[PDB]
Amino acid sequence: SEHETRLVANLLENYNKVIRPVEHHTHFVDITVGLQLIQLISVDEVNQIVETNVRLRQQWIDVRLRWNPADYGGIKKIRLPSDDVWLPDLVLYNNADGDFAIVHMTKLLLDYTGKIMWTPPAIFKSYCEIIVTHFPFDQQNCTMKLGIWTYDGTKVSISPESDRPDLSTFMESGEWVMKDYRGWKHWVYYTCCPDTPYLDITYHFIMQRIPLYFVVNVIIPCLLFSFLTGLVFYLPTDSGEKMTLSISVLLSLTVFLLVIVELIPSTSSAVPLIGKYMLFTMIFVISSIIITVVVINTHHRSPSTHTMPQWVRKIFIDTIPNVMFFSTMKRPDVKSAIEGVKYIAEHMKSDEESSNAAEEWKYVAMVIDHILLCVFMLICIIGTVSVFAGRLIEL
Amino acid sequence: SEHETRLVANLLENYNKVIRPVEHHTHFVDITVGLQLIQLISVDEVNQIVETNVRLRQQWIDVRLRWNPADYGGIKKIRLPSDDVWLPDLVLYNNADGDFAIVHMTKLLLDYTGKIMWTPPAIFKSYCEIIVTHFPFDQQNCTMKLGIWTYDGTKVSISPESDRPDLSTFMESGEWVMKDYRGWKHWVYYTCCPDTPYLDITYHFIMQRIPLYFVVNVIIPCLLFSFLTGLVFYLPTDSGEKMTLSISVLLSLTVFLLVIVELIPSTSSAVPLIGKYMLFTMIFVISSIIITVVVINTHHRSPSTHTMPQWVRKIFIDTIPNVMFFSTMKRPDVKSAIEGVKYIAEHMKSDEESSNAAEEWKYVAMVIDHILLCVFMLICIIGTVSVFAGRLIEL
Amino acid sequence: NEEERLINDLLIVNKYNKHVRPVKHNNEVVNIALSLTLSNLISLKETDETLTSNVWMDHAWYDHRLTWNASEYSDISILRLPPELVWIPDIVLQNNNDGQYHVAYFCNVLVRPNGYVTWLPPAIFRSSCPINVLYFPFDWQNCSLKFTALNYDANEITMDLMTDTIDGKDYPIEWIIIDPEAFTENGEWEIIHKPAKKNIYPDKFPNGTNYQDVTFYLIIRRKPLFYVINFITPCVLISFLASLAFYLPAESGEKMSTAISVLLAQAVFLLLTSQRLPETALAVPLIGKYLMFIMSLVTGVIVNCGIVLNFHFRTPSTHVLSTRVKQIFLEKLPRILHMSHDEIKSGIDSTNYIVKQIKEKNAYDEEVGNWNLVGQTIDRLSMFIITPVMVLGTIFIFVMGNFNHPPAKPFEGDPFDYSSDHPRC
Amino acid sequence: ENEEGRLIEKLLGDYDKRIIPAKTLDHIIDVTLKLTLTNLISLNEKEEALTTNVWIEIQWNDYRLSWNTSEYEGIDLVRIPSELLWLPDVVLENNVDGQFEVAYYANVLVYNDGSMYWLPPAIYRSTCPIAVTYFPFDWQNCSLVFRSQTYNAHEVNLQLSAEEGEAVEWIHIDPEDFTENGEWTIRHRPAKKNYNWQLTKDDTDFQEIIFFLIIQRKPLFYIINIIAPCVLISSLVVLVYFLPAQAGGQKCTLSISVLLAQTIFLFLIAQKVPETSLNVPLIGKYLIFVMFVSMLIVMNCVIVLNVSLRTPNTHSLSEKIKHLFLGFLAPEIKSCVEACNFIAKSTKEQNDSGSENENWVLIGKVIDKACFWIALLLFSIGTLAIFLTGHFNQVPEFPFPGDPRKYVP
Amino acid sequence: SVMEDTLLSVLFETYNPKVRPAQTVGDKVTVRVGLTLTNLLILNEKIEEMTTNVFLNLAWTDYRLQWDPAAYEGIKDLRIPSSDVWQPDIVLMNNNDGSFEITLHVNVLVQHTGAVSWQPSAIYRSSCTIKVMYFPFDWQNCTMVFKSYTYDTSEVTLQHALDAKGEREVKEIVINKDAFTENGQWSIEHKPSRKNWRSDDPSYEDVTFYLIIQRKPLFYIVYTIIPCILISILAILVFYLPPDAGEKMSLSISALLAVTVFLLLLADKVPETSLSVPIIIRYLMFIMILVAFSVILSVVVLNLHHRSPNTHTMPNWIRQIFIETLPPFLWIQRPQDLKEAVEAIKYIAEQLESASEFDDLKKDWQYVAMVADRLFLYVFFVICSIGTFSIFLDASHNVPPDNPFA
Ligand SMILES: *[C@@H]1O[C@H](CO)[C@@H](O)[C@H](O)[C@H]1NC(C)=O
Repeated sequence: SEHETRLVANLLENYNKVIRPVEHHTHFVDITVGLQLIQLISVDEVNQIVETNVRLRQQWIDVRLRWNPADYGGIKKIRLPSDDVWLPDLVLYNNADGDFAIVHMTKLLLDYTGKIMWTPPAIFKSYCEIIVTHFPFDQQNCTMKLGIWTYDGTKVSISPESDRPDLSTFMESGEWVMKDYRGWKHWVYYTCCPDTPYLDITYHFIMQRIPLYFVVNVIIPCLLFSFLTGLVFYLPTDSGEKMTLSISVLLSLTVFLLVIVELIPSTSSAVPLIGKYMLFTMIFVISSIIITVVVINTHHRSPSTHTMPQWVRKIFIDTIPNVMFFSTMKRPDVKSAIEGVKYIAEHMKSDEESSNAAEEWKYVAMVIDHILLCVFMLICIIGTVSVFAGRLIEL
Repeated sequence: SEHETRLVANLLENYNKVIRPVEHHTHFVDITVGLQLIQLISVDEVNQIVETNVRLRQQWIDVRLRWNPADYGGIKKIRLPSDDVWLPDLVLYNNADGDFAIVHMTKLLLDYTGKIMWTPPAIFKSYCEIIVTHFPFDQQNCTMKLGIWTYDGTKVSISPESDRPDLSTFMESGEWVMKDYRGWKHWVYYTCCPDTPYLDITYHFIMQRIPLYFVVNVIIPCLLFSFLTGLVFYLPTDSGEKMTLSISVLLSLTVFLLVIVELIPSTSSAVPLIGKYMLFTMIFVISSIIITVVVINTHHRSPSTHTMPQWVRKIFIDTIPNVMFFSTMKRPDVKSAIEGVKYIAEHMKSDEESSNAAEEWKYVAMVIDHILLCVFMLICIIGTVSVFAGRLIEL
Repeated sequence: NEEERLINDLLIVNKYNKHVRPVKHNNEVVNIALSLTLSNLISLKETDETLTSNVWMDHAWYDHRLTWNASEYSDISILRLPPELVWIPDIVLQNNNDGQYHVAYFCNVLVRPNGYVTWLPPAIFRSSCPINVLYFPFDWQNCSLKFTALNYDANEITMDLMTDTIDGKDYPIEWIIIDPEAFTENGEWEIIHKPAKKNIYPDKFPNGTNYQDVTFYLIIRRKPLFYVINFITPCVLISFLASLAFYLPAESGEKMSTAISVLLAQAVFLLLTSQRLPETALAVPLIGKYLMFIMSLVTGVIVNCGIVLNFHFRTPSTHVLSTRVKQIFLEKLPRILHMSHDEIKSGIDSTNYIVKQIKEKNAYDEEVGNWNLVGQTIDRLSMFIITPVMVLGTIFIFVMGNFNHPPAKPFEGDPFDYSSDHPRC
Repeated sequence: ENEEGRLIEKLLGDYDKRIIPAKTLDHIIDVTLKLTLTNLISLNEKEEALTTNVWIEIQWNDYRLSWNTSEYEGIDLVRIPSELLWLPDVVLENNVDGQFEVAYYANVLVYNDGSMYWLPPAIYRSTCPIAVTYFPFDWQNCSLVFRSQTYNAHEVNLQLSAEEGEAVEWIHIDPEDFTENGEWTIRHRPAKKNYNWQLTKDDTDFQEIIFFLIIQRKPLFYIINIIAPCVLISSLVVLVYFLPAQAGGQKCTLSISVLLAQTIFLFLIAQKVPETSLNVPLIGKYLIFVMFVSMLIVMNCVIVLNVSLRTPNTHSLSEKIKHLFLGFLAPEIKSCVEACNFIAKSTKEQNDSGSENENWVLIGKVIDKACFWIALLLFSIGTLAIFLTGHFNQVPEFPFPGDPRKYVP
Repeated sequence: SVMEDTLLSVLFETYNPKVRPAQTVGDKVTVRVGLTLTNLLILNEKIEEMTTNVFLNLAWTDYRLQWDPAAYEGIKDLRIPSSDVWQPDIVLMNNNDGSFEITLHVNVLVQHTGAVSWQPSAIYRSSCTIKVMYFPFDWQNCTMVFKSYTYDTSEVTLQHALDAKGEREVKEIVINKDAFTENGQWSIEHKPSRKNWRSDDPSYEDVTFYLIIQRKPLFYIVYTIIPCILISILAILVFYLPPDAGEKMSLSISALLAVTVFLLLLADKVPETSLSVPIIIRYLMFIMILVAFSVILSVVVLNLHHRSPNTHTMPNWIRQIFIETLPPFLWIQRPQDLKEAVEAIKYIAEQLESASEFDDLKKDWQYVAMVADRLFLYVFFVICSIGTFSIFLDASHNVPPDNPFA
């Protein structure tokens, strides 16, 4: 367009993009800043960095860039490269490891009255406190602080476009649900002087994690291992496999600890819920193995070297089985030949006595196993409910 | 300074930075190249890349940038951006995947006589022929080849500043030790023409790896597995755990193979020393398992099906136990009743005979275990020494 | 320095426009002879099918504007000019991975008084070559570097392979140039063939940028030593360990432990192998085929050991030893397999009862021993059937893998070797 | 119109950003640095690099950019982009990557007297060699070395910024907005000017400003995820002494399975410890110790099982060992009577052999008891000592040992 | 040539590349947007990103770049650097990284009629949501949204590109067989193109290119499904093992070890989104729970097997169910010295009789265990077969639609 060509030629002829767009140096540029959230790329719990794809809408008036439409064929709006005109140096104050200012210098829309609309894109990597205490049922509040880097509020004033960020074209995250979002403007003063306000706009987003991936991928196998380590106590000691079952459950828990460390964040600020439940499962399995060793020792108790204490006989043989209602447990040469037959008979007598004592020891061990099976199933249920119920009810 | 401003204005007024700084085009610029190694960032054995942080010190004389200090208030040196003057295009010839030339265009020092000093920083990624034959007790020698990319020796000549790179400010690596370093200049000619030398300066660094991380992380567990391998032969067959113990040792070695795979380099140029040692450990464990299977089969042989060969009886029951000094092993109805008692007596005949034969089989198996224990401890010790001390004595 | 005056005349006085082709009339063609020099092969990481290479693009063309009379000036026979001052043919690697189409370092061009221009910029290229996993890790790949001229159509510039002379006859350089001295062999890959071809596509049109092509091919063979040492031999030995479960007597209750732990080790090897290969589905990799076969066979070994243990522990109180089973497993197969006064009356009644009980116990024991013999026979048959299958399968699979040399001649229908030793004609 | 426009067009007219603003020969520009730490992003032990987000404050005087306020309607401060002005080439020297410069080139505040205030934010990745001896109960001592890469001590004079006449000899951390890293806590943060006496006042490396960060790790993740499970699993080896020493006792099963679990933990920790080889980390020491203890206990289980399953046929139980261990530590009638005598004799023999078997079993039990006490003492003492050495690894009370000052505001 | 120099000097004397070419105030510039896919590089599911190597076939008309070839030795077209002419800021809007624009700036083709054609290449990383429910037997629907970043419908009018002999629009992604690499993990089923508007916003218009791609699951099939099937077979087999072997627990719990190892293998390959559970993860969890129940029932069988009258009293209901009822259904169906010597013999006989009765009751308990074990074998075989078959048909009935709907 020849009209637009002439307009652009005459509109930047004596335009210095170093100078503020104010009629007088005592005035301030009023910039309307609006933030539009396009996508939540990721949340890094370990480094406490939130990555978002945004459009940073900025509006201000530049009196030097106005023209009369009647002199240029009725043109009212033109597009100019953003690097041709003065721009506000908005900086993400809580930038973690990304770009501090806008780097994509897209074209801006210039109105014949000097009103400018600039909406560059950006990737914000902002630092925010991640609270891994109820992980994976955790809610995060991560913010974006924006302000003019080198001007105070008497020279360049920024105000929010609306009280909430624009999430009209937001993409559903698939890992996070956006509970709430708002934008606030702050006035900050210093001991220097109370006539020089410093302005910032903070946008915060309340994010709730969708706890389906972590539940299925971590918590369910832990529940399985807790149940199995409880189950070990129904296995008879005669089948020489109590140690096999218990220690193989421990080995599976170790492999799954490898998996867990692969999956959950490696933070150290606090113990997550999964960390607590994993440690509880580990202690449960270890206690199960120790008590199984104790039971195996009691079951193979030699009657020749050991005699059953009276209190053990009174407790585990007399009273406890009576209260276990659901169980099904019980509540010439002829002289030499004659002497040999007598010897065989008396050896059978001794063997029978020893077998009776050993069977009493085995019965005591079996009753102890019944008690521990009931107790450990109760502990598994109580611990599983207790570790998660507070958070689940909290939601 | 106004004097320096005027001097810089005069120096570059008619200065063309695309022309070589020679009075006559038949002359050559003499450039003194020195390399200052600051830090050895990393060595990549698999991809054969050495990353180093260096400074490329270049000195030359630019006749066009002379001035009289008396005419400019006594100024004798100034700092100029390197982009303003002719620069030599030095290229790292053996660059792997970094920058070929200098990318940090820092300022340079210029004397009033035209002598120029330029020390830009750079990150050199060089291709390094890696020898993994003696890993992790390996010494790596690899180089940095530097030369003028587009000029031959009759236009631009490069001379080493010293005989060896400057390691005055070299940070200690913590994984490598600088054994030696030197720099050599080479003249290369081509079948074209013997009047056109092509120059290069090659700096080589001889590095000795510090073998503590790999030792404690790989070799020690292999030593434990090797020692545990021969231990199964002292475990009696009556305990049903020979296969359990040996196969669990094999599983431990297989799991440790994850650590070896994730820690050692994945080159195929040669088998590393610890690769040989681990393959030895694997074959050792598998041999122990096979021979343990044979021993268990021997111990349970039944007299009914198998009869002891005469040579086995001669060798393992009579000969070897004598020469095993370490071991402590030794070297009406009444007629029916009468008939039944006779039957019981003859059945005990037969049972005693069969038990004695099975006892002979068990004794042979035990003797074989003792011999195998001695042999396997000897083999483990000899194999470990033969694999490692051969390289270790050289150090 | 006369070079300054010469360059001023060439570029400034003559009004050299670097955005215009060096043609006297706008119907001629600029011929750009290009060659590729492989500085080093960096990597062919198979997970994302990317070939990283350090190559030096050799460019050559004529520029009638950059011609001068060497006598009118001092005897200047060559100039060095930055590429940003002169017209440069933009030749880009089209099949790149990372978005790097251009050369890495824009070095000076060399101009002769006759207008001959040579340009040798170095580059790091990350091109995409698909991975053929069929014979992994005994495989050879055929990776390609495709260069196109996207700034001009074929009617304006023609790409060609550079030519060289030996004894007065010029021949095209139909290969990637590798300097035998400077080149360091890659840690994993050995280069077998390195042809170069100029490709025309007749289905396109000359007035387009998709009509011409210069492609450099790298037929490289993997060196299978890391995988043989760390992956193949331990898996083979541990797998063969499962055959010992059959030689392990059932009385020693450890058949199942041995076989199942062998299966666990094979699962660990599967975990190791899954990480080494891309996700493609053209074919199952050879090591994957072997892992599948050997895991299936170890599962069969476990099942048959379970069957044997089921047979070994049968008793007359729960099972009946039929005559058919006795004939099959106690007579036929072991032969085939070459296997190896009231008081005294009360006393008399009591001893008669004792004798009867002992006789019944003896009959029970002998039939249990018969079951044990049946189990032993099944073990022997299982070993004789499965161990040869396991050994033969392993041997056949790995000799088929080891018999996978490259075809010794690229471009199957072409009789030319494309070797630097024998240029055409 | 904006008088700033006329003022700036006057100032930058005939202004050469290549020229140091040295008024005369032998005039040295004073450049003052003040580092503000915004975020301690990470300290990657594998790469030995510390990533930080800082706002570096650089102050100097440029006599060319001075103006008389009365001539410009009382304007005493203008903003000019840093790319149009001379800047002191203050860079981070000990950077792992090639990033010497700041990240964002902010405008420079220019005052009417020539004073210039530049506050560019920067993302820095600096070299921090790792002291691996006490990992993960360790504290690191990372430093940020700042110096001018262009000008030497004869041209610029780097100094620490001074507030109210007191030198700011520390990294500034704003107490409210600063967020804890979550793995590292800052104990000391001194700042000082250093000299390389091996050089002269030339070479641009003679003088430097160093900011130190003594940070202590918070090893909660390792304790909950590695240390506690590893200790719990390793303690199981002492239980093998209460299992019976026969088939079905499963001594070897338990001990070797614990050793296999320790191997799994070895793999897990191999992914966390740094690759430097100047010291063995505390966690690596503890894994080596527990693996060696597990091997010893497997050996002892094998020895006990060998002893307890001895038989009068394979070995002879000499009375010396018993004292050492069980001490300090009609023809038809004739045929029938012959058969009865033989039966009695055979039963007697079997009972004797069995009896000597229980003798061997008792010896094995005594060995179990003694070795259990020894092994429990060994494991407990070793674990306590190893993990108590780490607990006493405290940060020094002073940032510099012989320096009495605390270097805090 | 010299005439090219003169023509370029004439064309760009007052030409401003910042100005959109509009004959009259209010005119709209027609921009045709086409796409040529050279390579579908990656579809990383962990980050929900597609990498492609593409050409943008852009064409528009610039009235300022008009000349009469008869006056310039018949120069019909020019190759002008792309930065010297106005171009619409056609960018990829749904990019995952921050790179909106093209990567390679090939120079434009300008014809004497003013028709400008531009075919830049780029490596684009667009963001498409992954439907993780039938993974890895899944088809994905990944789009590429192209529009002018700056100009709206009041300034430019987007259209579809024309074919080689421009007569009708191409409403598809163009694939050139000479330069196109099959991904090897993804098959392109449909590749339509459509223009999209927005009811709320009348100034919005884009050209979207849709790629309907189906995964080839062979890698996952092998590396997860075959071992899972083998482990399920072992879980079934554990019930054929006799309790006297002392090997049930080894088999079942080692199968559990194998399942959790396969879970470790698969952890680093499944996408971490929480909208659904991929069918492979559901199959692993079903196998894990089946193996856990095999462990539980093996423990139950072992407990029943090792019972004796000295510890338990056998209830009537167990005897009725497991001994009388089930086996036919499961096909099992089972002088002072003389007086002293006489007393000793009598005592021995009584001991043998008591032991025989005890052994008979123990055999009853063991038979109950055997019958229960066979019942578990059949039940687990049926359950495992039905579950695996159901999951496999569910996965295999997942096919991309015949009509792309776009
Ligand atoms: C600044 O200018 C005013 C006139 O506007 C003059 O009176 C004053 O002396 C000047 N200041 C200096 C320091 O010269």
